[PDB]
Amino acid sequence: KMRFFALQELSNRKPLEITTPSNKLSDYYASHVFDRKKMQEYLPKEAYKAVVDATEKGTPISREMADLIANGMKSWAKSLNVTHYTHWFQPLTKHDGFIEFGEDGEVIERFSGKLLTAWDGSSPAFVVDTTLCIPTIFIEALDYKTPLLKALAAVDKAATEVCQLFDKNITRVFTNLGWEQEYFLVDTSLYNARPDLRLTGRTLMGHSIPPRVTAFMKELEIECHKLGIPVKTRHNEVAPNQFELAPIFENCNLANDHNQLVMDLMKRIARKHHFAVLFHEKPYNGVNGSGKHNNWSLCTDTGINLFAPGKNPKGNMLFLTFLVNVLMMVHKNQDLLRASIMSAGNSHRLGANEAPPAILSIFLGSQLSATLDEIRNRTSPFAFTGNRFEFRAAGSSANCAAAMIAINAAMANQLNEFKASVDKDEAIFRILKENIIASELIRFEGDGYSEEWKQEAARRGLTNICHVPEALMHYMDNQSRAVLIGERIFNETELACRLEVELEKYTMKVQIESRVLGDLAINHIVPIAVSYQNRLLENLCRMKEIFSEEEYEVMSADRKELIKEISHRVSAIKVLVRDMTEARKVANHKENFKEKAFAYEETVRPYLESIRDHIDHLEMEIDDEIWPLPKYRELLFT
Amino acid sequence: KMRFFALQELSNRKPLEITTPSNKLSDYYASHVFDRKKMQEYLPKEAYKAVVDATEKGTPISREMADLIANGMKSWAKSLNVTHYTHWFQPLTKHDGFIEFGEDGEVIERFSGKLLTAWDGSSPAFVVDTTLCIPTIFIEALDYKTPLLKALAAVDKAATEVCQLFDKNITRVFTNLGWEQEYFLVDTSLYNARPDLRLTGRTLMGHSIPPRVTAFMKELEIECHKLGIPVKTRHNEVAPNQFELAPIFENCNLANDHNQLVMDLMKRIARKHHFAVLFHEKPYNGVNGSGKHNNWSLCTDTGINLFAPGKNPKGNMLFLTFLVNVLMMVHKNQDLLRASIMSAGNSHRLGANEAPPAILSIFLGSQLSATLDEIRNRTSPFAFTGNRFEFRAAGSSANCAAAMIAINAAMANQLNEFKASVDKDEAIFRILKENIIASELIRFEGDGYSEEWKQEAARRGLTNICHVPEALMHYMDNQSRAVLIGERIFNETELACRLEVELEKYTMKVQIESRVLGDLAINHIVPIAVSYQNRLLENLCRMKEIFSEEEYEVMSADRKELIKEISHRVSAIKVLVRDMTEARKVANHKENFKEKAFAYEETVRPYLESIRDHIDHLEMEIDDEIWPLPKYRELLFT
Amino acid sequence: KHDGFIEFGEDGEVIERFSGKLL
Ligand SMILES: Nc1ncnc2c1ncn2[C@@H]1O[C@H](COP(=O)(O)OP(=O)(O)O)[C@@H](O)[C@H]1O
Ligand SMILES: Nc1ncnc2c1ncn2[C@@H]1O[C@H](COP(=O)(O)OP(=O)(O)O)[C@@H](O)[C@H]1O
Ligand SMILES: C[S@](=O)(CC[C@H](N)C(=O)O)=NP(=O)(O)O
Ligand SMILES: C[S@](=O)(CC[C@H](N)C(=O)O)=NP(=O)(O)O
Ligand SMILES: [Cl-]
Ligand SMILES: [Cl-]
Ligand SMILES: [Cl-]
Ligand SMILES: [Cl-]
Ligand SMILES: [Mg+2]
Ligand SMILES: [Mg+2]
Ligand SMILES: [Mg+2]
Ligand SMILES: [Mg+2]
Repeated sequence: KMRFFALQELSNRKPLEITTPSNKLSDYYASHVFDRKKMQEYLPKEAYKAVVDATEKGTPISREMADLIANGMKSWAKSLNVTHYTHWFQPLTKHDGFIEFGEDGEVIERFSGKLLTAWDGSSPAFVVDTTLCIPTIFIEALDYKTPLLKALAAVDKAATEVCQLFDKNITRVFTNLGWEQEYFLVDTSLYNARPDLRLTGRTLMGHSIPPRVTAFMKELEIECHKLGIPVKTRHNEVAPNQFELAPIFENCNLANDHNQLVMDLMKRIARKHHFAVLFHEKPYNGVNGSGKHNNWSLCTDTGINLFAPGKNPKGNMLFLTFLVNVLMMVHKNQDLLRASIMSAGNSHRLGANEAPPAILSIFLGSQLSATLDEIRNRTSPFAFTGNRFEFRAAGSSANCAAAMIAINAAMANQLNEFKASVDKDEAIFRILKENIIASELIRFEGDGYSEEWKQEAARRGLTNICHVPEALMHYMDNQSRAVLIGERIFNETELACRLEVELEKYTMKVQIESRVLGDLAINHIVPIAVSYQNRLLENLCRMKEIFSEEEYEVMSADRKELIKEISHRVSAIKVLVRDMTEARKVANHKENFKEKAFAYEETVRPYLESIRDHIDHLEMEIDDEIWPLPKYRELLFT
Repeated sequence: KMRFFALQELSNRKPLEITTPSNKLSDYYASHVFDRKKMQEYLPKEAYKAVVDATEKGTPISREMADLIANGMKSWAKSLNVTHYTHWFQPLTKHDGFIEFGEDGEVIERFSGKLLTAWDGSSPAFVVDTTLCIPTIFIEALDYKTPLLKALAAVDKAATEVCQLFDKNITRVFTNLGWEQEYFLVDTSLYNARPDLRLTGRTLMGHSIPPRVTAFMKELEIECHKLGIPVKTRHNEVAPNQFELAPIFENCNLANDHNQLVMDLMKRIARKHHFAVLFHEKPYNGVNGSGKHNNWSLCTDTGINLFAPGKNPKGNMLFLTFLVNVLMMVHKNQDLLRASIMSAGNSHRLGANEAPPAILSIFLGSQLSATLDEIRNRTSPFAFTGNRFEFRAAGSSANCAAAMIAINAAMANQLNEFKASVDKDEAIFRILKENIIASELIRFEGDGYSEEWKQEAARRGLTNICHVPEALMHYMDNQSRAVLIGERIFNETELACRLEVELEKYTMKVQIESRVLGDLAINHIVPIAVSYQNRLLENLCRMKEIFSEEEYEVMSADRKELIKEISHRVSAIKVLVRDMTEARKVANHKENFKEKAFAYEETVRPYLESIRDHIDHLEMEIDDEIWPLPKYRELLFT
Repeated sequence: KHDGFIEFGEDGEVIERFSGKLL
């Protein structure tokens, strides 16, 4: 009765009108970001030279140079009528006017440099609907930025040093991250009419470019550009109502920050367009999941993709050195990566419709492949896609950082290692070949889902872990620690948290899913089943008493059966839920977060599918006239 | 429930207001297309002379000359405010902004010549709502263009040569294709509240120029002219809510590309006018299906319809020549054509309401006919219509290319063939005389739907095939091969694949139909049926105790029987669906696509009608007040 | 049946024309 108010609701939905600032991008791209182009303008001759010396790998920022900046910074934002400032920061999961009483007692607006939990001098401040946002690092380390920043640092020092063995120059090596954002959209109305979709982000049940949308994108993009994020492409995915959008790569940290922000933008904007953006990795069951690829590469300060072969690759010894290296890292750090992308949501995705199974294994592709013996296809975790590697394992909701923090530090180590080792001008070839032979195992090239590879790799010793809890545990696994704590990225106490808070999440997520599905079953689904069952009963009940037993026996036949069928399901559900409620109960009591997790993945998680199977069947039986929830057919097209 | 929210929805539907750019067509026609008229304008004195030499049969395009073009192209696209570019291409049944980071750190908009999967230097790029499109191919050939092109290439040379025997000149011979698009419209509102239709594109069940619409064509037409499709006509068809719309013949390729987009252009504009364009060959059962005619003809650079008789058809030996020739092609390549237009949907179409049966046979009509012995009514696949032939067989949803690929390549062959023979200045008459008597069997002129012919052909050896699977298989039969794989059109594998993906489709389509129907029945129809039945029962039940068994006997009668009638049907259905679901189950399991096809055609496909038959009766019985779906009577009028 | 006057001229450019041949 509300589901329909939804269908009828969207019968008419004039797609919003947009605009487009000027016809020249250059006119507004970055319009809303206090970037150099503008610090040079608004900041004092000196203060500016300082933001640079600081961002020029050097720093630090004087409490003096701060106010120097901060003041200039505001002056800019005022040009946008911003009236509040805030420390923007993504934690492992506040607006202030400038208002201030002056000496003379009169009120004034002021932004003290004393307000930079520490601003990431690296990422420019940006403005969103009257609010200056200062990217900062939450402080162990309760955020994501810090861990990354460090991870990225290590990678640099490391790769730079190892770069020395060639072109003596090369002061430093940067990390470029090009991400690809996938998602689904649902008309808000329909969405609300589906409680499991709200609250869980994914349908917990259910039997398996439009103008409206275009306009959504029309805006999103503009707003992104203004925000500095360089959105390059946008197209719709394999599944219904699924779409992607990717920008041009950017020094990892920024890239990430940017993506993070984009998700924000998308949500705010979507709502405005009477849509709901679904970022879960598996919104609808039985249809392409959503993923977030991470195209990784390492540009050196003197130039050089450092991952780009190009003409006679056997000659480009530098490249060879790095490629083979990556190989070792991906290989030597399987579990670590698979952990940086595992999540209650992603679990539902990887290992399926175009989603890499939890089995890391690089793809070099014939050409470069055989070439490695001398010493582009998806369906696989890592993949050399040409002058860069693409890491598909990542979920679509995850914060890139995680995946990067791992991959990068992991690489950092593997490098600093290759270096020490290759220290016994012609040695390289020794270690290089030593490593190629060493990796081998890790390299693959075919149907990554094929039952072929399922064992074909298990044989090589390549681990395969589906269970989130387990898969996660490996954060504390010695090898990982060697990389994480090794490279001074985390200290015991920290890594400890990380792993917990991570398990913590999973546990809750799995819980809510359960909680919801339980209530929805008992409160929404069942009550209907009954209602319909009555329809059926009232039928026989009368029929039976109007036809000769003979007639009634043959006419009621099937009907009578279905009633049984229904009564069966209902009861079944009634139980499963109870039992599940119990499971959760006990589970919730395991005196140890670490166990609590397993408890769920172990005994609770299972019911989710159990309960469903029934509901779904019921959906097929009951009258479409009724049936509380919007049906997939509608969530996907109607 | 919704079926009414529909009738009510369209009680008030103001037909949109259009405009009309200027009053001088010449003003806005081909406005959004980067045609030479404009290349000359935007392109450098030489870079232009290059795109011309390219499309002057010559080519190729320099990576340099590309960028040269590529840039002028943008300079233009901007005057229209385009901001994205994409590769427009029709694969076997994608949006980048110009954004670019400059050397000097600042952002620019750039369109590298490096972006021309290979552009069809031929068909001009066109702009559509801020998005520039570049017709391209899909390189094995995973598209339709490539083939067609190759196919057309052959026909050119192959015909230029034979042409040589006469007027020594004649550099080449072009192919003109004048299509004719048919369709149906349904008020979106009704549509949506009719699953089968949305999803299957055609009603799976159901018992058997308004302002709103004019406004549609009003806009549809303008947008075409702005785009270069020279739409010349638009009138409504034989059935309700059906309408044609045809352009002025253009070189087969361009002709095609145009149509192929007009399909898009329509679907877009359509929604905008609360309509849904139904391109399926047979939306509604029992009323003219939609078709797409292909008016073929060959012009030789030095003029000449080459299919144009004119005063004294004996003098025109060239014509006579070609005529006879085509006559052979249509005869010698029967099954090849039939397969180039066979499709799950079209199956429900041809061989009926003005649609040619699966029995290829030409039509010359008295005049040219008897006079062809000296050595226009529809109801017929091919039909010489005067200075051109008309290929009625084609479905209204197909990609003209398919039919052309055959037609042309076939002709190309049968032409080159003639040239062989006629190699022994007067000989031609020998060969021509041969083919004439040789074709014979293929000419016809009467009621093609006639039984006197449905058999009168079988005698002549004229093949007749309905079952898509079968009819398709012939793509592989050696004759076809001789022409297709023969003329460098497809290579052994390719053609093999084409037949695969083709069969693939058929199977998918048939499944989704079965899928749906199954649900709509059990799920939507049945439940109502019961509801009504109760009304009937509650009637008898009560009256059975207020009247003398005598009276009750006489009054129950009918009622009682209908109750039976209904109970019969609903049960009947419950089964067929079951049985059907099972059939599919199996079919689905045959290990080969080729098998799966015949599987459906043979045991799943058959059910669609069985199940239906009942539902439709039930429709007639149940109370109009109820009945979930919009009635045909409503879908075709009000 | 509705027909625009649309028609391709010799020069290839499009023009609108109504031929007496239509009466
Ligand atoms: N040198 C590079 N370094 C990092 N990322 C890159 C580099 N070159 C390209 N990329 C990224 O490759 C990604 C390609 O995205 P997309 O085309 O949508 O998916 P696929 O790469 O699977 O086609 C983009 O994010 C692009 O920025
Ligand atoms: N010389 C020609 N070459 C190709 N197509 C042509 C030629 N002459 C006419 N046509 C096409 O004949 C078609 C006639 O369409 P129409 O009148 O709607 O259907 P019918 O041909 O069934 O009357 C138009 O598409 C026209 O362009
Ligand atoms: C077609 S795909 O590989 C599909 C990816 C899949 N949806 C996933 O979740 O990884 N997307 P992309 O075009 O970014 O490669
Ligand atoms: C009415 S009709 O012949 C179409 C007849 C039938 N609906 C068909 O699809 O061939 N249109 P046209 O103007 O092309 O002759
Ligand atoms: Cl509830
Ligand atoms: Cl709980
Ligand atoms: Cl349904
Ligand atoms: Cl199935
Ligand atoms: Mg994508
Ligand atoms: Mg990708
Ligand atoms: Mg027509
Ligand atoms: Mg016709």
